[PDB]
This record gives sequence, C-alpha cells and structure tokens, in this order.
Amino acid sequence: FERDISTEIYQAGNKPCNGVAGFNCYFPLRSYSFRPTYGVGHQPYRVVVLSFELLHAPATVCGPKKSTNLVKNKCVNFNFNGLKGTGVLTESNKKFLPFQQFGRDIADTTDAVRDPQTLEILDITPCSFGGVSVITPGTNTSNQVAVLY
Amino acid sequence: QCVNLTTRTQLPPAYTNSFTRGVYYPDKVFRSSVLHSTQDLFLPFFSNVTWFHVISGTNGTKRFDNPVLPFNDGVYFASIEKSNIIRGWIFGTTLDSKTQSLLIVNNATNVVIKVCEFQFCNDPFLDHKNNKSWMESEFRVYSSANNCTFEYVSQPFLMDLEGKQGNFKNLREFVFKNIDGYFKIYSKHTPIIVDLPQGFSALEPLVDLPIGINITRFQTLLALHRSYLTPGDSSSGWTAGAAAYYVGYLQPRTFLLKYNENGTITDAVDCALDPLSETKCTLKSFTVEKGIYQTSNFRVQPTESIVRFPNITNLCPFDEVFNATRFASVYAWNRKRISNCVADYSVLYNLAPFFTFKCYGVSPTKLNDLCFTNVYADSFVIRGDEVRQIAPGQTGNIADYNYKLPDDFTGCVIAWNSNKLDSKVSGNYNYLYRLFRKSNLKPFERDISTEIYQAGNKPCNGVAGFNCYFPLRSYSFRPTYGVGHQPYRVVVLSFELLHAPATVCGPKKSTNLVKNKCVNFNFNGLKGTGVLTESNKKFLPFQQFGRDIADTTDAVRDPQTLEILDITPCSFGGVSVITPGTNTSNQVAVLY
Amino acid sequence: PSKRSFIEDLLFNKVTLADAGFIKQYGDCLGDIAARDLICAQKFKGLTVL
Amino acid sequence: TLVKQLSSKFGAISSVLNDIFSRLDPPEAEVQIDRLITGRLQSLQTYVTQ
Amino acid sequence: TLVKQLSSKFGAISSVLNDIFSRLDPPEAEVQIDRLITGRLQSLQTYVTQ
Ligand SMILES: *[C@@H]1O[C@H](CO)[C@@H](O)[C@H](O)[C@H]1NC(C)=O
Ligand SMILES: *[C@@H]1O[C@H](CO)[C@@H](O)[C@H](O)[C@H]1NC(C)=O
Ligand SMILES: *[C@@H]1O[C@H](CO)[C@@H](O)[C@H](O)[C@H]1NC(C)=O
Ligand SMILES: *[C@@H]1O[C@H](CO)[C@@H](O)[C@H](O)[C@H]1NC(C)=O
Ligand SMILES: *[C@@H]1O[C@H](CO)[C@@H](O)[C@H](O)[C@H]1NC(C)=O
Ligand SMILES: *[C@@H]1O[C@H](CO)[C@@H](O)[C@H](O)[C@H]1NC(C)=O
Repeated sequence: FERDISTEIYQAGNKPCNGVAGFNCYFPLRSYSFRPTYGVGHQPYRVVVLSFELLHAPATVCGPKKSTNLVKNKCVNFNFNGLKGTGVLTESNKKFLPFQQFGRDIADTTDAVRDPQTLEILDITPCSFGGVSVITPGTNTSNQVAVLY
Repeated sequence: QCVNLTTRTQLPPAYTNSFTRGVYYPDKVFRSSVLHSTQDLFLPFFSNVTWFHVISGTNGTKRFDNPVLPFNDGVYFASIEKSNIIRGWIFGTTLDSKTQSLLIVNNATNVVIKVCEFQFCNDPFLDHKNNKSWMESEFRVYSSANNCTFEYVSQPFLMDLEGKQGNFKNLREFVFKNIDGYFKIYSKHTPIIVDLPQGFSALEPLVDLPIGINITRFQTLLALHRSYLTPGDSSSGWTAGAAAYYVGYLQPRTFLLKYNENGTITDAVDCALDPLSETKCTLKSFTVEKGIYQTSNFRVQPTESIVRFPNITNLCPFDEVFNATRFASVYAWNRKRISNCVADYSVLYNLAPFFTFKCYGVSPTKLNDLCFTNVYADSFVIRGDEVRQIAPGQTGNIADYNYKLPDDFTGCVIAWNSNKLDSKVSGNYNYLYRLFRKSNLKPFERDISTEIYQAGNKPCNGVAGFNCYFPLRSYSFRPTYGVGHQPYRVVVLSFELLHAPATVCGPKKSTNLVKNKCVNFNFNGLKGTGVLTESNKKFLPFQQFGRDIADTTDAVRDPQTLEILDITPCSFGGVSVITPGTNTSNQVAVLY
Repeated sequence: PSKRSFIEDLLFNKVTLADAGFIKQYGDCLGDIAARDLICAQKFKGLTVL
Repeated sequence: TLVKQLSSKFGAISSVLNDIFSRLDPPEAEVQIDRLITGRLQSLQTYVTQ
Repeated sequence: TLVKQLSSKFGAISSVLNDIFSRLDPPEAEVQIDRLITGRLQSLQTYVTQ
C-alpha cells in the first residue's frame, strides 16, 4: 500500500550513465500497446480493488436492513451492527469512556455494548440455563418421580 | 513564496531520563479489574530522550531550534511551556517533494490540518508577526500548488483550557505512529507542575487518517516572532522567546497493563528490563513472594548468514523441450533426462496466454532456491477436454490406459494451447491413442503395441473382422472447433526429493565458509542454525551428510571443498531468579 | 572419602548403573571427539535433569 | 521414547519444519505446520501424564 | 464404551472405511483416513490412561 510518483531517471547500476539520458540509461516508464484487433492477453482490462478491515471501531456502511424497537429484561436475540448473540439486555452502570464502544471479559465475550442510535450501554447475560436430576424410588413400587432443577 | 533560513547553531544533545512515561490505551475496548498483558509499540521504561532547548533569546543567534529528526518507528513528542509556541509537526515526509507532505498547523482561528502534494521548499518556517492578530501571512513551508488531497478542521484540539497562572500551565504529550499504513495520534493534557515529572498517566486516542507514504524523517516547526524593534535578515530576524520539547523513539515491547475500577489504566510494568521484571510478568501479578522462580531461557542468536552451492554454471536445455517442432503421441510419451546443469524457471513463463502451471508438493514460486536430483521432462500431445483429467490418482480413459501418474507424485504439469500448430487445413491425424487395452497400466509405464486382440472372444489373430475393433484411434483436431476438442500440449516435470545426490538446482552464489561461530547455513537447501567445526569422524568416500541418534543431521559434506563438518546448537539454557519478596527488597540474584 | 560405611559402599556399586546427566556443562560435549551419547543428544532437544 | 517420537511425520509432507517452510507457500504450509504442532503437543502431554 | 466408540464419524463422511478409502479420490480419502485413525488412537490412549 505504498505509492511513488518518482519520474526521475533510474540508474542502471554497475557502470552508471549518471542519468544523462545517454547510453546505458534505463527508463522505467513505458507505454501500453493496445489495438482493436489484438491478443486477449494484451487486450485492455479495467481492474478495481476494494479492501476493508473489520475492527472494534464504529461501523460505517451497514446497508439496507430493518431496525426494530429495543426490548429489555427478556432473553432475546440481537443483531447489533454485526454482533449477534442472545441475552437479557438489562441496564448497565459501566462508565464507558467517550472513545470506547465494546465491553469484554476474561473469556473474550462482549459483556456490554453501546447501541448505535440511542447511545446507551447495555449489559448481556445469556438468561438462565441448567437443571437435572429426576428422582425415582425404584420401578417395582411406583412410576412417580420428582425433578430437582 | 519561501525564503531560505540562515544562522544555524550547534549545541550538545542534552539528555534526561523518562521515568515510566508514554503508556496509552492499546484498543478501543472496555476492561476493568484485569491484569491484561499487551504487545504493542511502547516507549521503554527508564530511557533517555533528546532534550531540545530553545536558547539564545533576544535576537543574538536564536539557534537552529527546529532541526530534522529521524522518524524510524514512532515519536513521543512532549512539550513544557506557557506561551503556546511549539506547533506544526511535519512527520513521515522525505522533504524532497517525492510524495505527500503532512502538515498539522493549529492554534489559529481554529485547529486545521493541511495536507497537499506540493513541491517542498528549501527551508521552512511559519511566520507570525507580533501584531494585534497573529496570522501566518507568509507560507515559507511551501511555495507550490501541484496537488492537494485532504483537508480537515477540528474544533476541540490542543487548546490550553485552563486559567491564568504563572507556573508552566500545560504539559502536552503526543504519540505519533503509523499503523501499517495509516497514522494514529494520541494526546493528553497535564496540569501545572511546580524535566519530565515523575508519575503515571495514560493517553486517550485521537483522530487518525490513512495517507500512506514513504517515511524518511520528522521535522518540527516554531512560530516566528518578527518585530520592527530589530532589523534582521529575512531568513531569521525574529525574537526567540522560551520553549522546551522532548523527543523519544518508540520500540516494540511487551507490557502488563493494569486496569482500575473505572476502566482506567493505573499502573504497568515493563518486561525485559530487570530480572525482577519478566518474573513479575510470569507470575502475572504485581507482588512476588520469596522463593525461586523459572522465568525463561537464554540463547545465543546467530550473527551472520552463509550459503554454499555446487560450482556448476551450465544452462539446462529447456528450449528444445518446449520449442520442439513436433511432439509425439500420447502412448509414446518420449521420456527425457535433465541433469548436471543450472535450471532457471523464470524463463519458462514466456509461453501462450492459456497457461496452467499448477504444482503439487512444491509452490510454483520457490523452484529457484531448492536443489533437486534427476529432473525429468515428459512431452506429449493430449485432447483439450483431457487436460484436467491427467492428475494424481484420477480415474478415466487417458489416465488409466495411456499415461498413469503415481499417487505420491512430486513435480507438476505445464499446459499451453496449440490452436493453430497441431491443426492442418483438413485436420491432423498423426496423433493416436489407445482406446482399449487389457487392463490399467502401472504408473510411469510405457507400452506401444498395435496387434488386434480378441475384443469379443474368437481371437481374430490379424483378421480384424466383426467384434474385433482396432485399439489405436486417431484424432480429428479440426482447424476450428470447440476449445474442449482442440489439441493441447502438456509436459510434466518429475523430480525426486530427499536430496541425497544434489545435482542441478539454480543460481545461488556461494559465500566464504566461516567456522567456530553461531551462524546460519544453507548447505544445498538444508537451512539450519549452529556452529561449524572441523570433524574427526571418518566418512567413507561414498558417504554424504551423516545423522545422529535422532533424525537431526549432525555432519555435512562441503559441496565445494569436499570436507566433513559438524553442526551443533551454539548455546541455550535456563535462568532462575532468587528473590526475597516484594515488600522487603527489590534486588534479586540470577542463577544461570 | 566421605563417611560411607562398608555396606553403603557395597550398595552404591550394584545399582548405580547410571547417575544421569545431573546438570552437565555445555563444554562437556560441544561436538568434540566422538561423544554424542544419550545424555548429550537429549539435552539438545530441551530435556534436562535437575 | 519421547526423543524417538520426534521423527513421526504425523501424516504430513515432512518431519522437519525448515524443509516444509522452504518447499511450500504459507497458504498451504499452514495446514502442515498445524498438523505437526498438534501432533507434537499430544506427544508431549502423555509423558507429563505418565 | 471402548468398543462402542469404534462406530463414529469423527468428522468425516461415514464411519466405514470401505466407503472412504475406496470409490473416492486419493487426497481427501487419505485425509479422512488420517482423521479416523488419529481419533481411534486417541480413544485407545484415553482408555489406557483410565
Ligand atoms: C435515528 O433516526 C430516528 C429519527 O431520526 C430515531 O430513531 C433517532 O432519533 C435517530 N438517532 C439519532 C442518533 O439521531
Ligand atoms: C543514553 O544513554 C546514556 C545515559 O545517559 C547517554 O550517555 C547516551 O548518550 C544516550 N544514548 C545512547 C545511545 O546510549
Ligand atoms: C470510579 O468511579 C466512581 C464513580 O463515582 C468514583 O466515585 C470512584 O472514585 C472511581 N474510582 C477511582 C479509583 O477513582
Ligand atoms: C569447483 O568445483 C570442483 C569440484 O569439486 C572443486 O574441486 C573446485 O575446487 C571448485 N572450485 C572453486 C574455485 O571452488
Ligand atoms: C520457444 O519459442 C518461443 C517463440 O518462438 C520463444 O519466445 C521462447 O524463448 C522459446 N523457448 C522457450 C523455452 O519457450
Ligand atoms: C512480606 O510478605 C511476607 C508474606 O506474607 C510476610 O511474611 C512478610 O512479613 C512481609 N514483610 C513485611 C510485612 O515487612
């Protein structure tokens, strides 16, 4: 990703010509030869290269989609910018600095997030999970059990 | 326009210590109550900086207070002043108008950043008359308007937002760096201090722009103070004043940042500085209990690099292999031998635009450095729709009946189009192929036979009647036809690796052999690190490089002098640190 | 030498087949002579004995 | 056994890092290097366990 | 459980070698065979450890 516009005559190397446009001088700049009826390999072609770098900085493009009303205190799905997941999205008291956008924890999971429009900080907890251990008294006696979440 | 600058003064580069200064937030994320460990550009702890000083006041000499300073990988431009004079950083510029020149001129009516592709002048300095309004009437930094790329204005920047006090009001700190293509700037303002003061502080990021150019060195700038009181030259006729600024160069280092309950940085320890450091980092805590700890290993790094290759210069005959007027049939695929020559694969790129140089077991670009053994070359003509069919372990007619490749094939194919060469006016039928054979042939096996066989029992024995179909079928190869049914030319280059009898390879120039030094070596594509020493081991006349109990080479024969050497890692070991605790002392003993 | 008794002296000969590389210096085997026994070959791969 | 287990190819092109890095570009050398690294890590873990 | 873990895909197309080593091209079949054999070796090792 470096560009130069050095039009100065380039020294060939050993036995220099001192850049006097004489013998043993090499001119890097040359012109393309294009014809209406010519080889496909030498046929002109237009090339465009586009690049991008996903980062923690605020996004800029985020094209045509749908924006819905924000909900809190419910285990719901979210699609903040490109950040997807599931959580309750409660209120947070973390004092973000003006240049900070994303939160993070030990396991590199975004605990907090700043919404693009309302400009507020929201916590994230993946609601509730876990629970096992049906309790049975033996199958000759009865088919009645209890569950211990 | 611009005018030259005169009255240059040379002063010793006064140096002073920076006590744990120049630490910023690495990323735009929030953390708290974590001892996160980073790895980024930081100013090393306890390092001396080039303490520039603005001296020679009034109008005597005024000094050359704005010299050119190298910009290697970063800058820690600081400043202590009251009158707000030092401004105008010119960084990342070659100064010869090679490419874009960067300017940041502020404290005007509002902060502005000027970016233009102008042709630079011979001596820059930004004029400011001592009138009621201090305006840069003269632009001595540049005098051309060749091109302009970017312009930008910022309201909040570098203002001395404070009161009116006689002490040094502000201590500005800056960090200039290029993030692999774009420039990032950090800054902070420090209140009055009753000459870097001791303490800890963190820098909040600021605006960044791409630009992206070659970088030669950094240049600063000072506001002129030309007045009618003194008759002076146009080069330098302004009062000096008083100012002071520091410059430090950033280096890659590993730190251990500590965050507070606000998410703010409060402390950091610089690794690879002291023996008690890096074990304060291995423990990942700021307090170290007494005992013995193992931190890391110490190794002697190599200092040179040598290469040794066979001293043959004969060119390989790759012309007639590819410039052959007439190839042979597919079932008669014309095995060839290439040996005892220098092979350059760069000249091979000049062929037809339809080119399919795809390779297995070796990258197409790294053919030059390796050294092979008994490189082969196999030329034949194949149909257009069968160029993809010839592949390692691919089933089909041409692969299983005419040309079979091994599963662990090393080397690769070269395919170029032959639209007009192999097509006659009425078509070419010289090239044949075996449509029917008894069974699949073994890899790299050639069989040529035209005897009619008992295709449907009742052996013909030369009758060639019904139920007996001929084995050899020809090709049409129309002068104009579909690309799938148009003749192609293909050649396969099969070579055997493991490099016992190195014979050919390419253009690598030898270097004088050095011994008894931890050095790199490239003995015929056998890259490694170690020390070369004369060996008393007796090699038999046919014996090449030896081995040890493991599979690692221990001896190697010189390709030129034909002598046997030894290789061995030059140094390694372990390091332990003896510490009596952190609350009682800060001195340690190191056990190698 | 030392204060070993007779029975101990008998004992430290029957079973002491190998005392291992109890920290042997690099200069002991730096490629000189034949050498390259089991201890020195293992040390170059990082395995040491304290 | 730990020393001898260093010569296994682990289903790769070669058992030496330098040859693999010299004979292949990073896009395809990454897979071979990852295979070798994970094989040697699994080889090293069992010795610690025993 | 050691016997039962012999009929799992382990990240492949099928748990049967006949459908992997045969009726398919060499490279990816070899990759899948390597995956199967390394998984089975890991299972044997963990059984031995237990
Ligand atoms: C985004 O658009 C609508 C109305 O303009 C509304 O959700 C909100 O006010 C806007 N957000 C900002 C930050 O202006
Ligand atoms: C910094 O190190 C010492 C410390 O004062 C100083 O004498 C020296 O000139 C400075 N520069 C270098 C390269 O050591
Ligand atoms: C963190 O922020 C709270 C918010 O009021 C403040 O009271 C506290 O002093 C801050 N922590 C530190 C260590 O200053
Ligand atoms: C060139 O190679 C031959 C072959 O062994 C060798 O004898 C000779 O010394 C070499 N020449 C030089 C100048 O090294
Ligand atoms: C083969 O012929 C072409 C065209 O005549 C020529 O450019 C090339 O140098 C020759 N040799 C090789 C190896 O391609
Ligand atoms: C330092 O810490 C150790 C470990 O807790 C403690 O025993 C020792 O007394 C401390 N030194 C002091 C308090 O001076």
